[PDB]
Amino acid sequence: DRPQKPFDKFFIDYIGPLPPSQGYLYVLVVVDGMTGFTWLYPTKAPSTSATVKSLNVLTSIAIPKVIHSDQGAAFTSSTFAEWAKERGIHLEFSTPYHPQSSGKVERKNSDIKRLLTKLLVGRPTKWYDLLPVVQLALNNTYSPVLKYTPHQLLFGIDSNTPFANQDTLDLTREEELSLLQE
Amino acid sequence: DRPQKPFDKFFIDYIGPLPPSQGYLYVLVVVDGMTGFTWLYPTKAPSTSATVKSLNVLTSIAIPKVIHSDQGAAFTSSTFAEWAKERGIHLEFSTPYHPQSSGKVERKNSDIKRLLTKLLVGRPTKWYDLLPVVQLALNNTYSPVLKYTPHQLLFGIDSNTPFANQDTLDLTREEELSLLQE
Amino acid sequence: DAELDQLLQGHYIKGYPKQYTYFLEDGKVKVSRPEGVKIIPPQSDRQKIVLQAHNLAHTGREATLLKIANLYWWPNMRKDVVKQLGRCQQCLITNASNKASGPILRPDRPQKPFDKFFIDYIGPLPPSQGYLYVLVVVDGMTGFTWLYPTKAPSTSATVKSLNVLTSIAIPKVIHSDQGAAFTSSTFAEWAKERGIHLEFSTPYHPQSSGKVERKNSDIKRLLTKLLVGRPTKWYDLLPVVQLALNNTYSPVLKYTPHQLLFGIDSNTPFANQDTLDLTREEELSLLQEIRTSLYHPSTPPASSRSWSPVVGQLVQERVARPASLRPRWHKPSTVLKVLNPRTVVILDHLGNNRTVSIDNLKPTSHQ
Amino acid sequence: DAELDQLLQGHYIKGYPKQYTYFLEDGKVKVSRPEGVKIIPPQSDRQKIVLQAHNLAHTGREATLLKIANLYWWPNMRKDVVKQLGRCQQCLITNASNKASGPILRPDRPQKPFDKFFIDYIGPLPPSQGYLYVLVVVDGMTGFTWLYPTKAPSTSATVKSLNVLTSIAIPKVIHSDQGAAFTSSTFAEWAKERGIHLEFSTPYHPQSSGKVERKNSDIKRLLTKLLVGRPTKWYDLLPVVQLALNNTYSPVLKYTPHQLLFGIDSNTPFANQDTLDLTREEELSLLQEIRTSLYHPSTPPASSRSWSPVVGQLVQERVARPASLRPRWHKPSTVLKVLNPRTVVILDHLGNNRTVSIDNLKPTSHQ
DNA sequence: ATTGTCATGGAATTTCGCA
DNA sequence: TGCGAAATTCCATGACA
DNA sequence: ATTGTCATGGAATTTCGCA
DNA sequence: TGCGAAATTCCATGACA
Ligand SMILES: Nc1c(C(=O)NCc2ccc(F)cc2F)c(=O)n(O)c2ncc(CCS(=O)(=O)CCN3CCOCC3)cc12
Ligand SMILES: Nc1c(C(=O)NCc2ccc(F)cc2F)c(=O)n(O)c2ncc(CCS(=O)(=O)CCN3CCOCC3)cc12
Ligand SMILES: [Mg+2]
Ligand SMILES: [Mg+2]
Ligand SMILES: [Mg+2]
Ligand SMILES: [Mg+2]
Ligand SMILES: [Mg+2]
Ligand SMILES: [Mg+2]
Ligand SMILES: [Zn+2]
Ligand SMILES: [Zn+2]
Repeated sequence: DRPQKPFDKFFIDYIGPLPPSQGYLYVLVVVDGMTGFTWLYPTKAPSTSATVKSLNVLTSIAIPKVIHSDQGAAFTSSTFAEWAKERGIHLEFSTPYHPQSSGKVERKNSDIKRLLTKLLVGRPTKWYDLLPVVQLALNNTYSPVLKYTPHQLLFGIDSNTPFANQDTLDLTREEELSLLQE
Repeated sequence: DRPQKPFDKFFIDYIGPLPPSQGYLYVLVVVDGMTGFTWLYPTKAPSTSATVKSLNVLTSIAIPKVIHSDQGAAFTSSTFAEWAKERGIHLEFSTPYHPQSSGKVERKNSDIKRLLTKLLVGRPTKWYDLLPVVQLALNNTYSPVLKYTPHQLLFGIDSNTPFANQDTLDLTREEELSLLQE
Repeated sequence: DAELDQLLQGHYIKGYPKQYTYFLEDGKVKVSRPEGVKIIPPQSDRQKIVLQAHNLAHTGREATLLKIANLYWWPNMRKDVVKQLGRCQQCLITNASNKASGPILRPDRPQKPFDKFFIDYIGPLPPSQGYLYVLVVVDGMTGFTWLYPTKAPSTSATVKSLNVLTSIAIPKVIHSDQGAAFTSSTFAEWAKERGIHLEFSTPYHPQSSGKVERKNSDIKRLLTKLLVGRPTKWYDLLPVVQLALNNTYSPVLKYTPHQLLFGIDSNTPFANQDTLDLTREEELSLLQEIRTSLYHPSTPPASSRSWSPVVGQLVQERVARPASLRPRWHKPSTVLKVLNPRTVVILDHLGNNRTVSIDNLKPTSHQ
Repeated sequence: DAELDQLLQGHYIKGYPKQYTYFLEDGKVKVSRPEGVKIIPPQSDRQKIVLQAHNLAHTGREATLLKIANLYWWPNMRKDVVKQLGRCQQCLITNASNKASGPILRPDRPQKPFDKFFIDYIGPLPPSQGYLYVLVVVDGMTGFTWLYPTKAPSTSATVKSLNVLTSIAIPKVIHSDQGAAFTSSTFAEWAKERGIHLEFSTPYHPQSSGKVERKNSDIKRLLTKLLVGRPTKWYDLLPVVQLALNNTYSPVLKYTPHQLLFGIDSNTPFANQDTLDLTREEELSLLQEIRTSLYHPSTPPASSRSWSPVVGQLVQERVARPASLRPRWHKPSTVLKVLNPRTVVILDHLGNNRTVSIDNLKPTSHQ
């Protein structure tokens, strides 16, 4: 059997709705299944249109063999199916109410949802400007299983912005208080 | 003694006043003393200004060592003397009431005055347009003394417009009648 | 399909080397080559495959093959690749040439003054006394130049200036580029009335007018020096520059344009007095031999990858003013006649006969 | 005067050959030379004579001497001629150079991706969806290119586009020409905030950005081909062209910019499957050796009349946008430091320290 | 149915002045 | 019959929209 | 304080297929 | 061990405002 490789499978899903930040409400999360590399695209809706518009930017850099997602409406539409067929992308869906990904991807999506919350508190409407630095952190996060960051696995080099001093990823007692009020 | 050469001496004089042709009344006649080559410049007055303006065009092509003329006001002015001194041109005047030139130049000026009259009749106000072709005729007129035209003596080549069939240079009985009426 | 059928059972087919194991896998004929296992597509599918690989980025020969070689193999792949490159219209009209033009010709200097005039316009220039352009007339034999300031590069301004110039002598030929002032019917009438043959440079090729173009450089270079630190009032300097350049020595000729035209200097500074004791007839005799013994350059060596035009060859003319994101070359055309190794007549992209320089041509690639 | 006095009575003076009869005629010292009788002016008058002959048409060495030689002679005339040529300010700033620049350097390819970005703007282009320009970002190591349509070549459009790009990785160095968008203080702040060193090309020398400039050619060439016969709606084609060029083989490298960046093709047509059985760690190991063994060109042979800069040499900087009839070169300046055989620092014509390319320099003639 | 040109200044080569 | 230096010639370089 | 680059297609060179 | 042809490499050419 062929060893798992980058671009073999992209896991996509929507995070939201979120507080409005410069007119955007959702975040399309794309994770490479092998490297754990993450792309974050802000959208205004969890729609096929917004998904195609954001994946057209990603698929102008690299095209995955397979795109995996849940049975969300934006992904099971006939428009999105034609979009994937036009690019030779096989669509693969998890069973409804049974989200299936991978251990690496599950933990990666966990880190994303937690890391988004830690920086949402205090500035819940300024996360659009922070999406660039969030991707850098996620893609330069040391993976304990593979002993390499997603950046190193994707490019085969060390990054010019290593993230040794990482955050707690847990809400401090003060951030926890200023969140229940929101 | 040095043999006579082109540009050694330019003989200048004014012909006019003439019937107005496109706003010009006079003709400044410049003849090279050695070759007999003739330049015709139309002016609006026999003034130092008009002479300098026309000789500036000629002296931008070739500068004579000596300019010969009669004691006309346009030539004996201090302005024209300074103009000649600035270009290293020696001024040389004939005695008043004793016009002195050369046999070749005298006969050349004769041909010019006669050739102008022959084409003035019938079209006395259209001679400005004819000055180009008059110079070609004068400068391609065979010289009996030197057995070479002024063009051949100046350039050392034959002209692309030879003038074998020349005019009578005499007024026909009909041109003579249409001139006394004018 | 039938051709590939015999290959699977071990039969030999010309073009397919026998020392390879041709097998079938997943319904596709494959082969175990040193680079790896490649799919051998049927003959009927190879044109579409080369087209898809080329159309990715409209790449040339090697960059297209390297795409196809990642998946497929068949006898003489580049032959099918080059076949599509020569049929891709977008590549033929957009790609740059990689063959230089042949070595330039050095046409013989006109034997006599006034045999051929080279005329051209300089401008637009800073407004001086209301004038913007300069008509430059260069005698091909002598280099003697006349300068005429005009308000526009128009036929009327050309006629008025040449009427003054032709007062001194009429030229056999007047050479000019194909600008509007010189190609107008009015200018042709003016030249025919005076028995002057109008010679025209090939379009968009100022090298052909190089005689007067090179004089333009000296005119502007001298005007620039005289105007250093002063406002660009160049109108009153045109007579100065005309006289200065006409009496300037050419270091390779050892003569000034004035000397080649008249055989004797006028009352200008540093006038040569060598022939002062000779007569005018002896001077013109010495002048006629000087005009014939003048140095003349020869055709330079051709570059190692030049091309020369052949009758019937497919060539493409450079687009004159190509718009943004538009091809730089016209569709292929055929060479009708080869006038010289640098000038040809082609069947134009509009259907006409066009006389063009090979500098504005490229040979259509892939024949 | 006293020097010439001894020469008339037969006494020898160094520089004047004895085998000539030096006499006096019309109050001027003369000599009978093979070319004819020439006037020997006193030492005190020779500077003015060379100046008058040169000022006729601001001619160079030989064309000036040929004027003086028509009348005068003295020991080492060209030495006095060259002395005036080097002191004529109008000639020094207007004349073209006759010495080519030294051979180009081929700087080492960046060892790793994201070590150095080359960025530049293309435009203006035909309005497409309201966009006029294209920000082009080329990774120096891989050639992998990102395209960003903008409405202006502004710092704000550069920052907004690079913020999206730097979401994937932060580069060590960003190289760019000295356009307004990249030299603004706002752009320097944006780069310092992210730990990016801004490297700037020498002014008016796009060769230094040749990495991204050469990619600009391929972008426009592909856009032209895709727009043949269609209206120039290039906005929707930027993603297509970006993906197409990033996956286009370089025939000399045998790899695509995508492959040099990722070590494996994505789901694009004709994807290479050679490393399908290797693991990702084995793939990256093979990729790291490929990135080091890439072909690298060498400095070409210097042309037969090139010049290399030396500290302290008088050089002149090319004028950027020379107005009509204005000099093409600045006044002479001194080479302060030679960074490489193609780059120097000079004491600017305004008094500043300017880092310039020798392509925009000429050595001041006559020392 | 038409075509490069030539001023420039260091370098290469020749010529000059003298023996 | 040859030397050193000056003079001449050579010619690559670049710009004429 | 900084530096040319590389797709292109005929040609030159090497390699392949076979004996 | 060498041949003819195909495959590969070479690299001058030109254009990126
Ligand atoms: N570009 C010109 C230069 C120039 O670049 N010089 C620079 C130059 C470059 C290289 C060279 F070695 C020499 C040189 F002078 C020029 O000098 N001069 O004088 C021109 N004069 C007229 C025109 C308009 C030509 S046109 O547009 O009128 C053609 C109309 N029709 C022709 C027939 O086909 C249909 C169209 C352009 C130029
Ligand atoms: N001409 C440009 C080309 C170009 O010609 N390419 C053609 C080209 C030619 C040769 C080559 F081998 C490569 C190449 F791309 C270009 O590509 N790009 O990208 C440019 N980009 C910006 C500017 C403005 C520069 S500027 O005016 O802003 C300078 C302001 N200050 C600087 C400091 O000193 C004070 C003035 C010009 C260009
Ligand atoms: Mg979902
Ligand atoms: Mg009088
Ligand atoms: Mg023109
Ligand atoms: Mg021109
Ligand atoms: Mg730029
Ligand atoms: Mg550029
Ligand atoms: Zn194509
Ligand atoms: Zn000067």
